[PDB]
Amino acid sequence: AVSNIHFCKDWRSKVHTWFKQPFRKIRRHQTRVEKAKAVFPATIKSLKPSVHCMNQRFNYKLRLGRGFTLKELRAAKIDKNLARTIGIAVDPRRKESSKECLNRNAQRLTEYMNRLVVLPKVHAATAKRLVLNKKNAEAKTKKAAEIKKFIAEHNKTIKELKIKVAAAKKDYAKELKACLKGLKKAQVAFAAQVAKKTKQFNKLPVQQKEAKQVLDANKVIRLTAPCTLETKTLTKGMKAFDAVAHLRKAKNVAKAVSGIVKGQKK
Amino acid sequence: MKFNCKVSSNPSKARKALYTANASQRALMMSARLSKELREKYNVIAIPIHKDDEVKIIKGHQKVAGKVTAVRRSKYVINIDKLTKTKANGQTVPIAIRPSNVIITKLFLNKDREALLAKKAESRKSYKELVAKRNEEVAKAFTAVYPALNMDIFGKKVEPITEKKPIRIPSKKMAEKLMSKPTLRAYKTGIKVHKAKNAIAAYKAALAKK
Amino acid sequence: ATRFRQTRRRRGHVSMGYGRIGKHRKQRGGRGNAGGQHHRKTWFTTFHPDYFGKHGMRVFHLKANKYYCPSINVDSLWSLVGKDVQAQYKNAKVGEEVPVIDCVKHGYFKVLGKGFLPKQPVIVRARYFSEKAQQKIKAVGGACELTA
RNA sequence: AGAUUUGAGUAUCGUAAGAGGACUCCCUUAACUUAAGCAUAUCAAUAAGGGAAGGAAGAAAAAAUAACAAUGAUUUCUUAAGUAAUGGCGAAUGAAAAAGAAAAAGACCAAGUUGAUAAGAGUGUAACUAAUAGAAAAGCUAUAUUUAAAAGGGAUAAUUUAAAUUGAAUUCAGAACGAAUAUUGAGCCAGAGAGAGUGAAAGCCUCGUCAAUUUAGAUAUAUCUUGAAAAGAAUAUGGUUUAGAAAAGAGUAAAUUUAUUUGGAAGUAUAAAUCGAAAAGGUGAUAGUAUUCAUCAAAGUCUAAAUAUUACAGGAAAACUGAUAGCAAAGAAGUACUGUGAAGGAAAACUUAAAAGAACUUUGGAAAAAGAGUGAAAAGAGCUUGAAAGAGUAAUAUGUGAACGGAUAAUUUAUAAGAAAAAUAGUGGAAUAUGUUAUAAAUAAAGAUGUGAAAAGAUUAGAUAUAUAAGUAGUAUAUUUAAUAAGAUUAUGUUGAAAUUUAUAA
RNA sequence: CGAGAAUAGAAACUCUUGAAGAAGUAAAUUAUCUACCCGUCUUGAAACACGGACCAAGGAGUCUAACAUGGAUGCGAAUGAGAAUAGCAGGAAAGCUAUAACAUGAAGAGAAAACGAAAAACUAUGAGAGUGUAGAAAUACAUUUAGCAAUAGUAUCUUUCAA
RNA sequence: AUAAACAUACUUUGAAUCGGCCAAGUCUGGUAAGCAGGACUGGCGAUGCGGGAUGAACCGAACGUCGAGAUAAAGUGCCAAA
RNA sequence: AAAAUGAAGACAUUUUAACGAGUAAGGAAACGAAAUGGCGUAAGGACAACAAAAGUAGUAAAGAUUUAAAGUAAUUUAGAU
RNA sequence: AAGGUUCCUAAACAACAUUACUUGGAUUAGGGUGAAUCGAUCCUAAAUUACAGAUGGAAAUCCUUAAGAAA
RNA sequence: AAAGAAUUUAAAACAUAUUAGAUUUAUCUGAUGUGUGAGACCGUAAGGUGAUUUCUAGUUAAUCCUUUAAUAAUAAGGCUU
RNA sequence: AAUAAAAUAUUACUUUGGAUAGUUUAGUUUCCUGGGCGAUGAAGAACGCAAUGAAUUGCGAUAAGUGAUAGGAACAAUAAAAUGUGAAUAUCCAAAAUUUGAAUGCUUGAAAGUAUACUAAGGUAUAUAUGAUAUUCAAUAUCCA
Repeated sequence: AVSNIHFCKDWRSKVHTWFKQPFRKIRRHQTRVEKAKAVFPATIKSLKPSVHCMNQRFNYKLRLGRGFTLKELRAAKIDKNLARTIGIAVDPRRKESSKECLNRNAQRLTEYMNRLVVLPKVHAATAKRLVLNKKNAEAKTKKAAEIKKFIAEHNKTIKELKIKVAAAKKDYAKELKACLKGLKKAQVAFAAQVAKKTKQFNKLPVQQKEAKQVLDANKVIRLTAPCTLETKTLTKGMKAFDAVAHLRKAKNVAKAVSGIVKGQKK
Repeated sequence: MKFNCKVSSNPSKARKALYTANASQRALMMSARLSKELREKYNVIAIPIHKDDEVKIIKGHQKVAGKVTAVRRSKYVINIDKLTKTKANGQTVPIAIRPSNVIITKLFLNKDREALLAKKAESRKSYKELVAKRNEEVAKAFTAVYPALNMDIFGKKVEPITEKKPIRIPSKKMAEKLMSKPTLRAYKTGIKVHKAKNAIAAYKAALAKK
Repeated sequence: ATRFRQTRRRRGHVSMGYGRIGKHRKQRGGRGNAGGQHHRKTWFTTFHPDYFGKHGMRVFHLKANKYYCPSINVDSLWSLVGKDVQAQYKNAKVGEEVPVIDCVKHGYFKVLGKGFLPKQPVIVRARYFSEKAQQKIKAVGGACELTA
């Protein structure tokens, strides 16, 4: 075998040896511990998006990105000026890539805000926010009395249909054709009725609780739910669908655009 | 084992610090033990030696008792007026003695040995009350698990377990086939030697009975 | 282990196993692949007969991710879900639930047709398919799906 | 004369220089070497020469990748990868996006706007200023939403750094030695059996070591006080009457040529000569024009963290060397010594436990010698041991132009093998052999197949409490309420191999 | 006279020397036979070929990186993941654990575009297993059956202008 | 016909080597050469032993350490066994 | 090389048969019937008086000089000083 | 000029001056160099080197009164 | 001529219309609006309709591969001789 | 034929030499923490200082050491003196710190020196480039009575 060894230069001055490796671990770990003691939600490794990888080789996988776009913050009802102060990464450089990316990272932020517990800026019980919460507490009781009447009268026609689907599927696992059709028909009707204004910003969850200290919010909010075995019903259409000619028609359509343009100028 | 990372367990570095130690650290090194009469009066084990003290040599050719006439810290030795040797032409020269071969039998306490002895005495007591608090805490845990026993069992004789329950394991047949020749030959010889010793013991017992 | 080298066995031999007539000198015909066309031409002709020359067109910047396409034959499709699932849906046919093999989710993009499939209906989802791959899947009573 | 511009002298308060340069940022067109010659190429951002820095430095917030179900400052590690590419396409040279981690942080000038404009600038200070990316000022306002009187002081606690203190258990007994730590016997401590010293080998003689204490120094670490908890202020989307009806980096980007460089190949980067933009434009690495598409918005600045280190200082370790070894240097070693100079550059460890380093007599000019004495022992300072080469003394043996070696015997010397004992015929059987029993021990099971329990959890459906919430069973946490699916782990039945081989006592 | 065979018969000893030194061995000398200077280049050196005055200590196939064959080892369509890195007890350059990016392999041909493997194979000789007879000690024949590895040759299929 | 089962067929990995020299019921150039160059085989190199007094190649014959015999080349007046 | 025996003896088993010259060069370790067998230098991890004081050592270590013994050899062992 | 205590004296002869030495430029210990007038110091010769200026990527080079609000 | 549901709620680019202001220059700056660009087929009645793909018959066009966002005519590079 | 003077060989003892063995206050490598110089004069060089010192060590005309704070009875080769009313010893402290050296008033060869100002002798300041402020000036350079 023809050898290709690049040792004709002074590799002896190019040799890097890793004798410091067992002490990088001790350095980084100790500093990582020191950060947690100083202010624990700083080593919290502030929350990050769920963004797809690039190229067709990786595009089916999800991974953490850097920062939520300004549109995802608005959808989740968080001010971008307050996001950086409560352990949220913000990346104005990120262009929104799709609606599904906008929806998925909007769910991530809403779930994070529910698990979030912001302590008062001033530890004293005479803090203005704590006082303000007492002042508007009676208004919340009136307001929350209306938030419950809604979403208890509007999402009731689908709840029975949704309940019936679970019961019918449970009975099948022990029909679904008409059970799922009814839910689908109601869903389109529901989607036709929403087509009206919601608050710009939500409230910061502020209270006084015993400090349970968690070193990262990214490992609590998982990127991807575990994958099960998907199963599907065989129909006559699935058998009929001939996939090869769809691939070859799609390829030949794109390769004939040269012939179309050439024949036009003639 | 030593768990302090500042101190070194290197013999060469230990000797170098001994040769190059200053006078302050040389005084605290040349210490001698108090005698029974002095130990009972002061409750102090050992103190650094001093001139005009009276000591008693316990190791060496001559176990004389004299007075400290010279505390030579550069040589790490002391001198006694009673241990001398005649230097041929007639004059006598003192014989150097290591301070760890003598015990003090009469102090020379002017004003600061008195303060040191009081400090040395209270340190002994303060540590004793701390060890007592630990031992009680250790004993309080032992009576919580074995309420019928007392801690004095650890200082008395121990009776071994004489039960000899054997275990069947399907590897004892392979034991002889899992040793190398050097350890197999030694193992077999130990069996042969042990058997012959038992044979002689059996023959002796038969003669003794008969 | 330097005690198992040949130097320990050649102690006492003058030449250390390198010859008296032809000594062990610094070089034996050049440094590296020197003389590829002059005196080691019989070596390159014998053992690397296409070493010198040019073939094919240059790709100034090759996008090696565009050629990535893991492949799986038809006979290996059922191993993605295991034999326990394979026997569980063994007696299925048109009308009821049939397992879906997500080739892409397992890292396989193209499905090729080689060997024989078990006689059970199955739904194969992948990015690319071969002519004989789809024929064998359809001849067994199954379907093919596209992705991406 | 006076108002400015420009340039000097002097005075005051400061600033630069030099050392070091291991790591960091750069300037410069080395050659030996490889190509079996050699001239491009390689050696090679390599040697030497030169400049500038800090505890790190450099870089850093897209005129960036990609063509995707797309990402998103910089830096460093893994992989891509000896791959694309470059090359007398020879020898050889050779990246980067993607992907996985360590760490994470973003802010400013210029230009534009506001102009009863603000001791120094009006040739302009100051204030506002960007991804819904035509901003910018004054006053009203609606909705969400953030919000204790900041900063600086004082105190305690916690986390750390250093110093000091403390820190167990035979001052045990016998024998013997110049000497006990060794040896014999009897004990004890141990969160301490790492190590050093001690006439000689020590867990218990000293110093330390394990567990600790105290005192000082910081943290942008929390609490309480100063400190009132108010007035207000702040973020974003609107409406309203005025004010205004913009800007976005020029000898720069790019172009022709030359030279170096690059994996970058009809030009990747830098520089020089010439030329030189914009009602913008750059990139999509095969030159050109056109039409679409995608993605950024150059020509000013700053920015912690992850990273490097064989200067030097302080420490800790070692399957490293043990005085021709390891640094050149284990002693007054970059010393002695050489050279006009740049520069070159060694050798040399050990008496004894303790100098107790002979001390007085005789001979000799003296050095010394012989006695004498010290010491366990001269080990006597040219001092632990003391080899070979070379000598001297003693003992033994041999002999005509070499000597040595080998086989075989003779002579001389040395080494060196032993205490039992015969035949026949009265007693006397003694280990052992045979087989008879008794005992002891060892030696047969790999599996297969049934029936339960079960922790931490998962899902689903309710309840309570808290927070936040008006659109396809709200969401999240804590405690329970039932139910289904599995469950690591785990308990116990059935099934299925003996009858031999040694030792012991008659 | 006499082979085979059946039947009966018979072998246990002497001398000398040796702790006053046997047998053997060693050293020195003598005597017969025998013996050119080692290392190296070379067709050929004891060579009038070169190095060697003598002695002591030092003294020369090693280390890092890529590939291949081969012998022992683990796992096996997977192997490795002591990739970085992240955790655990113990205080630790040691040890243990991380459903994981990737490396090599499971698919091959083409410069590239574009593609991407069965007639559930065939033939030949071949490893092994039985039954019977006999020699008669082992073993030697007759016959029934299976045909793995290996080699060679066939159809069939993927890619290439071309296998 | 004769021989051949520690037969036969090999596969993989690799060392050293390709300065040669001698003999002859052989040849070529040359007056000739212990010269130069070739065909076939055997040797020396890599090889000691017995004989030719001595010798790289000649003749006999190839070697673990020994004892006893029959031999080979060649010898039997003495050196020297006959 | 072939037969026989084979958990441990021991001398790397027992028997029979054939063989043994050699420069350059090769035969790494392990492999019970062992796919060559061994000696020596130094360091690291274990083992070394099996009954609770467990290799040797001031009743003389290492080293040096010699005398003898074992081994074909590399070398090892012991005595005396 | 170069050397550097070799100068003088005393004690002493282990080493060194190719024998020896009671001698010595050798060992040890002391002592010794006095300037208004002699020289250096002052001036300039061949020549040499600064601030500013000029040149250079750099180290640095050139200029010595020309280029300077300098001397 | 023969088979053919197509997967399921959070949205911005602006081609524009139509207005509120400013401007004269190669004119711009906000907001309102529909489509674009949208995809849950009608079934408890057997299932039809229907995008999209297949075969056959004429038509016009392109046709060795590449310059890696897509084409074109030039240019350049590949493959065989 | 004879000699063993010389020569040779073995062992014991002694000698020249320093191998071997035992040993280490020295090195080498890796890792952790820092990476803390200078016009307030650094690093380097020179000279001087101990009761008896030549080197070396420490130090600077206050000299092998001064004050202060800790520290508790020594040093020693030989004398002295001091010393629990405080000896050794330790130091990121205080005072002090000669001639030079970037070297910086001018000069410097191995050069001895020397000018001015302020407070005879002593001590300070005065190099080059440079920022801000103050003051004095120069040029019709632009206006201008």
